[PDB]
Amino acid sequence: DHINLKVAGQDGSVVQFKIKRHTPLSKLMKAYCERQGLSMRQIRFRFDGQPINETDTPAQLEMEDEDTIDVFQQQTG
Amino acid sequence: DTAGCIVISDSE
Repeated sequence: DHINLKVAGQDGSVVQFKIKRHTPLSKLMKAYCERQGLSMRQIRFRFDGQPINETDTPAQLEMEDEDTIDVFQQQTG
Repeated sequence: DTAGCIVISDSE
């Protein structure tokens, strides 16, 4: 089946991501970023307080249903 | 409030 992940915005908006455990989280970052209308290099994704790479998967990070991912912004100096 | 639903499919 699909694993329902959750994204918690810094404003309060909740985004539910319906993806599979074999499905790379890379598309997750891009999909959300596309909706924001910005470069993926401007934001940062964190899971369990650790930054996520473009080579990680839900089944690789031992993620479960309702797992929330944090989305921050990079410092512009 | 605001709720967003995104579904991504991967093909291999």
